[PDB]
Amino acid sequence: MVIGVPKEIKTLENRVALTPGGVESLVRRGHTVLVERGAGEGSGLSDAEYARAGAELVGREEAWGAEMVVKVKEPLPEEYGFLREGLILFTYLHLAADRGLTEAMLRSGVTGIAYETVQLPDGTLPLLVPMSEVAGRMAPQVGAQFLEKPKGGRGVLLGGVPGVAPASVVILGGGTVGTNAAKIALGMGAQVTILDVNHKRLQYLDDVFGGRVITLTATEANIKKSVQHADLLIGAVLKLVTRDMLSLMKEGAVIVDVAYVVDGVVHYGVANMPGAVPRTSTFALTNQTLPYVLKLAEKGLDALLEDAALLKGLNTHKGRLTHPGVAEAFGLPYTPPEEALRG
Amino acid sequence: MVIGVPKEIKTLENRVALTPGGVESLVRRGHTVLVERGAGEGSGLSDAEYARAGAELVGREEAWGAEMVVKVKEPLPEEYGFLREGLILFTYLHLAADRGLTEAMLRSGVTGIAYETVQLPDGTLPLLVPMSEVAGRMAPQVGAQFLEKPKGGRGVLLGGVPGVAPASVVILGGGTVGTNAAKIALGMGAQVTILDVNHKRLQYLDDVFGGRVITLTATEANIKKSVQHADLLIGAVLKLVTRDMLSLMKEGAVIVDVAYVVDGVVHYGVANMPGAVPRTSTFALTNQTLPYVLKLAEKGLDALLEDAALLKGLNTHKGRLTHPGVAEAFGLPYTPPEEALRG
Amino acid sequence: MVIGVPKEIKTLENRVALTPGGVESLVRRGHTVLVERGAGEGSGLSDAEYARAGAELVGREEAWGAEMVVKVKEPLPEEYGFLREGLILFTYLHLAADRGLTEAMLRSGVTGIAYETVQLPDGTLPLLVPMSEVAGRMAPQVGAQFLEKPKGGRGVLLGGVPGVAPASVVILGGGTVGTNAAKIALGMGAQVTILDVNHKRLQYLDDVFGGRVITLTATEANIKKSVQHADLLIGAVLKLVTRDMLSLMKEGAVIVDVAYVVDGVVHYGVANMPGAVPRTSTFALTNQTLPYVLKLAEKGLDALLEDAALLKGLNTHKGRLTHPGVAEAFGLPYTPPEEALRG
Amino acid sequence: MVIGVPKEIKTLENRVALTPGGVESLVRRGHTVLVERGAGEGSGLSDAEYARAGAELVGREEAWGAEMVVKVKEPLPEEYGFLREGLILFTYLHLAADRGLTEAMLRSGVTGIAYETVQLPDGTLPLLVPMSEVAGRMAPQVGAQFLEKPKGGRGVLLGGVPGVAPASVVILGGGTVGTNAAKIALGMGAQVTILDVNHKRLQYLDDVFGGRVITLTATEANIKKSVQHADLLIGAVLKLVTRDMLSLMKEGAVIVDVAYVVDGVVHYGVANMPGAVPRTSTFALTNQTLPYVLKLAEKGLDALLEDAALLKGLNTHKGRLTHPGVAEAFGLPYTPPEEALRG
Amino acid sequence: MVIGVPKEIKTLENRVALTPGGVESLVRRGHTVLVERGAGEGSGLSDAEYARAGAELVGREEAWGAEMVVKVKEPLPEEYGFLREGLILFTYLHLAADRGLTEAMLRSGVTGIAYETVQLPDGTLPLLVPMSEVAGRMAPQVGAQFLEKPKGGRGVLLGGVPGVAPASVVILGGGTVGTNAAKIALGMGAQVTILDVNHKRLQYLDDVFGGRVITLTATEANIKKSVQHADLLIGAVLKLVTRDMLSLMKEGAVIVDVAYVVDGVVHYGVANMPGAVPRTSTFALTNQTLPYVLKLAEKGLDALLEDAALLKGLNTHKGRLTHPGVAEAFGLPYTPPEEALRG
Repeated sequence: MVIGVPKEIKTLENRVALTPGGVESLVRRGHTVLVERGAGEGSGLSDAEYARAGAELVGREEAWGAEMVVKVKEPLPEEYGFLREGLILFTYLHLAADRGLTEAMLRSGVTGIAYETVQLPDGTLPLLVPMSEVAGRMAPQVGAQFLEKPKGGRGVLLGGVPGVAPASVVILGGGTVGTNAAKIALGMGAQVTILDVNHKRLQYLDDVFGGRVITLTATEANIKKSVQHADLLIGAVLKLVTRDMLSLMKEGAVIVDVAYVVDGVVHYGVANMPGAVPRTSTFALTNQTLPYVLKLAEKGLDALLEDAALLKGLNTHKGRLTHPGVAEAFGLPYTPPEEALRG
Repeated sequence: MVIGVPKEIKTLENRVALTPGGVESLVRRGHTVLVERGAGEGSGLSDAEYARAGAELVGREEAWGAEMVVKVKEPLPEEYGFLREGLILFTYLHLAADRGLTEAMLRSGVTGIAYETVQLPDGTLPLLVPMSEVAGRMAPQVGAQFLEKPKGGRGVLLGGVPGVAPASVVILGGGTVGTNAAKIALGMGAQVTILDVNHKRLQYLDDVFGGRVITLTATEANIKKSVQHADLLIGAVLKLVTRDMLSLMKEGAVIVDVAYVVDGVVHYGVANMPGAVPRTSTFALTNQTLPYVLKLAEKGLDALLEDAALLKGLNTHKGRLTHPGVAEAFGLPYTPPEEALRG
Repeated sequence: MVIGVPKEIKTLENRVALTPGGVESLVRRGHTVLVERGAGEGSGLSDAEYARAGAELVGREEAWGAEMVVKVKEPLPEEYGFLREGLILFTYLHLAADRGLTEAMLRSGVTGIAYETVQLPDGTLPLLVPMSEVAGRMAPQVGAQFLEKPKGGRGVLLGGVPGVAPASVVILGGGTVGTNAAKIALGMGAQVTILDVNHKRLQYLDDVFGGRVITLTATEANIKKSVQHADLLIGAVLKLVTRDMLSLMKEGAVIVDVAYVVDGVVHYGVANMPGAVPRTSTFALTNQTLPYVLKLAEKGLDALLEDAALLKGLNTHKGRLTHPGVAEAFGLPYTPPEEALRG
Repeated sequence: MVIGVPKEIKTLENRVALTPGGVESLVRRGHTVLVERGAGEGSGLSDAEYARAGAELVGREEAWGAEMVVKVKEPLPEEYGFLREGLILFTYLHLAADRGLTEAMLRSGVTGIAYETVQLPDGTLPLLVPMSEVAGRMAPQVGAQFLEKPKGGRGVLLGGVPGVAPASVVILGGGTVGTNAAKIALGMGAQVTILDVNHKRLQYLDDVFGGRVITLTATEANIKKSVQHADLLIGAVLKLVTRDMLSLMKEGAVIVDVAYVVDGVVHYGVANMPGAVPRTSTFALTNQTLPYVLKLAEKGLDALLEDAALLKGLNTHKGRLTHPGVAEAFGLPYTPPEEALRG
Repeated sequence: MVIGVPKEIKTLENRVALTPGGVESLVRRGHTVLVERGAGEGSGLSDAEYARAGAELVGREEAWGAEMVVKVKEPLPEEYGFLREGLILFTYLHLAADRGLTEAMLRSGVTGIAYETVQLPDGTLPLLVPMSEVAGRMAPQVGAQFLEKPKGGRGVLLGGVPGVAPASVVILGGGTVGTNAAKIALGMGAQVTILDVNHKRLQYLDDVFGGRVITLTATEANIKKSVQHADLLIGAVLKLVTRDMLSLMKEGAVIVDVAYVVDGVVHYGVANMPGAVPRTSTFALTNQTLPYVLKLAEKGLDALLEDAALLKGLNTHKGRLTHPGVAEAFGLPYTPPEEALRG
């Protein structure tokens, strides 16, 4: 199969859908990969590497000329023209949030597979989990930066120094994001308290952290008190913390919600934290996606029919909307993915 | 030399100055060891174990008849009668705090050596440290116990449980006692905060505990705030905490000062904590004293002239008071130990 | 809905079924809570606190007047009078152990939901787990206390001191009580050996504790050798140790079965350990019950038809016995909860 | 005594030489403290806090009118007028690096005591150590920040994510900065490798970190290979790394020397890192200086004659340059502090 | 200076006294280095690496012609002819154990500096310590090997497996070899018990290990009981364990004394354990010796007069025996090093 790797055009997006290592695995198996020049520069992956890996350095249009195009972000209006029927697109789509795109792909009849909807029997979204993991690792890093006086923060060090008390990092949510943030916050020296509604989850977290991390049952009483004394508040869920509670936070305190100033509290609202470390995110994403890319390049659409999880990743095929969530959202005809695939 | 080990007669004292293992080492070198019946029962060391080790089971008076008697506590008035010139008594003497005894020993001509005045060059008291060590470990243990409601405490568990925050343990002083308190309090799950005046000690404690224990410089401001939020306060020094601050502590909190209710705070005042665990104390003490006992058994008083440390242990000898401290304490003539020994 | 919180009258019981914090949550949602004065003093929660929470400090009878009464312990005879048909009683009932209570409730037609029977699909009892947890954290603490000589114990420190070996704490059962006890015993410095019949559980425990804890297959030979050298034996299961093995234990050793002297070994038999730490137990319990109190408070009995686990909490309704187990034990007419609820 | 606390006017300086709690100690001991309005704002310590503490909130000139002025940074030209004979100035002077200041101070006849030259017998600078510690904890924090792509870094996460290898942090120096950098670097999950020339120090670090951190003897071969594979390079000593080696460094890698771009490597040169977290630094610094301030307040210069470590802090007095390093550096008449003090 | 590195001719010796990196350092400072061909092959350092480092690959005799010869082991009878007056020999000499060598060295007038007698003020032997460290790290490694049945051992795994108790490793000595042996044994999962006479050392070890390793004061009682239950016995001191106690040891147990079968136990007696990992050893030795070689090449003998620690490494010079210990062992004229040097 002729696989394509366009360069991400969405501003500030520095990740890439395929690494040289991944290209090598493909070329090694007899496939041919067209990698648009500079597609990897954002993550330190030069054209030269993609060259030794066996890829073909092409231009923008040539890249979209492949049977399957592997990307990171969704297609911008500027790219709606490359969408065609026989083209299988594999990337983050987030259709439910962009009606424009949902129609443009539908009208184009392109078969689009969303990373975010690929999902295992237990409900986990294996191609979204990587980004959730770096986001968490990043939250306390970004938080620490903003607790810095020059950034208008309280001016304290998360773990203090011998003789001076560490700071308080309160984490709401014991999920993938919460746990990864806890690891780093703990490692930076802070007194980490993480809240969650599920007890089994807190029992598990108590096991992994010895007892070094304070676990509180996510009751309103506990959230209120935890937030009140937090120097750094990390939201990791998605109305759990009202602007009323805000006033209870000490001035200089910062809030980083993975899901400017208000009351003296610094809020950090910059979407893609994983975008600040493009190289890491890329390996994190591609190490999970490569296996699926290998199956599609090897069995085309039959790959989707042989893997329940991958199958669910299908949203658009021959003008049909095969994802129930997006259908209900825009009030459109939902066609069962397997059905639309066999027709 | 014939060595005697009487039973401790001071009420509640259950430690023993020589173990079956110590007896074996002496007997193996040719000395005859007289152990009063039941001398070790307080520590779980039966007469039977002493017999197998090579010890001879005798009566009280026969024990005191040896050339060298090895005890734990000081002779009570009831024993003043066994004191005699040629006898070398090795035990905790604590003379400065008991003129009646010091006068009884001085008048007797007995040669007494106090475990607590044996001193190394760097100033450490090797035969007294063991007790500070078990006292420290006992501290959080007794506090926990008293934090239990049934004993009038706040009714909390130091480490809490998954979902419930741990309690706060504040340790005043980072020396031997405070450091051993910390190890156990930390182990019990509590949030441990230890304050001290010496920064190098705090840096050290920060290293040994990773970051698990909050180290705070012992400023009045820091002592004030720590005490006020402490659930269990452990004093490990010897005027640092005034009854004033006492009113800051939440009720039910308890205090254990290794060095009854007042303001809703439970005070624990029961001296020898190491006494609650006589068998542990017995080994921690005898493991250190034995080496000296062997030297004395082998070289007589020359053990002192060949060891500056063991020399300072001498408090009395032939009517001479050989410890400056004890002298300045009772306004008595101080005779240099090395000088009194050679005359 | 009006909710009643009666003060626990069972002697020594100092736990309260609702916390000021839980009350505020209820009131915030427009509910009205009647707190019997001093109901939370046993756990350090004063009437003033409940007052600020929005509670109405009433008297005994008034508090049983609410539609729902949230308690900790089962109804004592003296209270049977309040049990009425339109009353929803949510508490620990242990009906299979109190026939008199069973019938008293059946005759009163009161709808009684037992905490201990609410059960999740995987079979866990979420409202009982909290108590299993504090019990375990307690086992070693209470075990340490009775190891003290003044208490008739062997007179040893679980973690010893530098140069003196630590004691041996054997835990039978790697479940929730076992695992929590292991944490505290490990923390106190003991050499912890835990036995279980399930291999995967031992594998997991080997992972959470690194290797710091000795995991042993619960064979009879292992149990026998462990019990024999144990300084502290912790029972956490329910005939696993016969009065025959008992003679193999060293004198002074103690046994704490979470499920007086016999042969020199100290047996600790004082039921509710969580009881000695009422405040902690209260929060651990009320943290898991609040979500359900809120659901009942908001949807009355529909809550049971909307939550399979909560439904299995129904033991008695309008004279019907909705719990199989209690019915089989007392040879009585078992009526399916969902059924009895719809009639 | 009358102690003055001027506000730091050096641009970007937000620390303050005295805290409310420290003012409380002095006032408690009969002294009067003149704190300049706003002196603690940069560290979040308002004028009101200082007022309640018992301090007198004054203007710029009043503060300098005290007998002893306590500052953080050295006096700027604009502040030379405040220097007079009877004045005792306590702050970081760094005289060897400012002739103009030194001359201004000698001409004025002001007795100047420098934090950085107060030295202990073993050679440590206790009033300098606090800052080395926060600079160290801060080093990987800042490095991580510049490793982010938007900042021009290689774009990686120091500890990676599950499945993605961590970054490499090399620390040159195992002193105070270096060890504190290691703790935080290791905590953020990076592969930390620290080099030093003292073997005992490396043995010590190896004991404190388990073996989680790689210790390399600081030979040129080792320094060269370490720098070459470093993703983040922290300098913590003071020619160890030449621009030659700089070309060995991967591009995007960043260097933080506590003691722009060149070859693709991002160099971070921004003096006072402790300044980013002014609050933590003030407490770290003042917690150490306070006891000295208390001694100078109580006995004046006699405090130096009663403390050998504090004595070496003297750099100027009645026109006498009392510090050898500075004297030799500028080629001026050196006068022993103990001598100049008694004249 | 012209420096020479002969190949170690002692059978089985594979370490080398200088690495390509050390050669680079020397050559970089203008010295010329003669490395005998194949000198580092036993450590994996080829003649080509030495050539690239700037070394000159020479024959055996040419290497000896250098002004200074750096070796690992001592001169063999076959190498005595290379000794001359103007030669400075730096290596492990162990003269006190080789009269013949001491005599030959005196008759040749060669100036010999022993690695093992170079001593710091606190008494540490900085050039011998590296070997004590690798020997220690190896002890349990080699111990496990022989605990294997095929090698005749008891047939156990040091750390066992989940469900099976681990083995017991008893280390005699808390020194360098003992502390490092503890690290590996503990790392391999064994129950480690380490004994030592010095309490402060045992206190330190308790801090560094947390509580994972058992510390026992080295009394005869503890040694006997410890040895009796040991699966692996490591000697790390130097009559502490008699053939009597050897009978108390279980069959299959092995003994590794860093400092055949007898009674069923397996004695492992193969001198240089560091010799099994020459590469690791070469680097650990040369990393410490390089600084001294650099000082010796730069200042010749003035290096000893400028460093008291290195001065102690002098054993022979112009026919004078400058080491008191050796002089006393063989009964020959002792000449203070400083003196012999200035004449």
